Amino acid sequence: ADYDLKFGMNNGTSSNEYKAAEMFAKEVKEKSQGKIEISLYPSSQLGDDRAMLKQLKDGSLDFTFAESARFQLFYPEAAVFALPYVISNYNVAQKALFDTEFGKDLIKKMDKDLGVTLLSQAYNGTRQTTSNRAINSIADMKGLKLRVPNAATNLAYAKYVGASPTPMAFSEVYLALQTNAVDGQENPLAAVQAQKFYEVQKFLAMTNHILNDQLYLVSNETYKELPEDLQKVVKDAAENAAKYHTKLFVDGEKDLVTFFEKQGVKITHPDLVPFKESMKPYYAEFVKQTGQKGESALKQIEAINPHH
Ligand SMILES: O=C(CO)N[C@H]1[C@H]([C@H](O)[C@H](O)CO)O[C@](O)(C(=O)O)C[C@@H]1O
Repeated sequence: ADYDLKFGMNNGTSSNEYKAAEMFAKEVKEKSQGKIEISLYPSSQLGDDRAMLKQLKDGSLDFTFAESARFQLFYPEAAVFALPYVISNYNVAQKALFDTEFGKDLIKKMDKDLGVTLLSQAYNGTRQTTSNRAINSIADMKGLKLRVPNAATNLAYAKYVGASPTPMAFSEVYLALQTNAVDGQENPLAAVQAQKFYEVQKFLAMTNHILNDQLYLVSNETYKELPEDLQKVVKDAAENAAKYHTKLFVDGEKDLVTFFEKQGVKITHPDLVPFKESMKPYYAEFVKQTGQKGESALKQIEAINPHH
């Protein structure tokens, strides 16, 4: 094609993210009259999200996904998006990114500093905790060998609830669980399904601890080369795909508990009051480390009403 573009993904081929990326690619090919073709590179074949964000920066990869919270790697205050239990729901995630001074500034910095244009935002689910033994209460977290991604907010979730975290890339998790090198992991329901973690985890606890969005990102080096009509094709396709993407997650949060029960998983509902209480010293540490910018981002987010 005139523009042979590439979309790198950490997710695998059986995921919502992949389905939405397929929709995006098909729409772009059609509405560009075949001038743009977007090939898909899932399963972290190009590296993880941190790696793929670097590839968009240097222009060697055209599209990828990232969470708003992942930008805490560059702007520590952006950890606010994944401080456990701070963002209430997707409604708050959307307004936090687009409708706060903090979020509007973050989007500008991603462009100026990091070489990426934000095309759209989707919902990527609320993280829950799977394990090889029941989590009936916060006590069951104590000493649980909990795999986390290489992200400070997930490490802190594990630490503060009393678990023993082991960081590793998404691709390594299934084997870690299978072999009982670790006892559990935490991810939205849809990822537990996509990765078949349910094959290797007998229990699922509704910890409801971190809310993931998902950003459709394009390399500035690629977006600038597209004539403006093709920029619009890409943007409009990203927005259409993000709505579809969110709906896949919303619907699965209704449908997946019955799916996991049919696969033999036992679902628990621990009292979340002590989970939330346990984060109070973490929020204090966040404010100490990130200073007024962090206090301000928290204030801006805590002001958002979660009811549509
Ligand atoms: O790579 C991306 C891009 O948004 N997100 C990944 C996501 C992300 O890297 C973490 O939430 C940290 O921001 O981590 C996981 O949930 C995981 O490793 O458990 C996989 C998910 O695909």
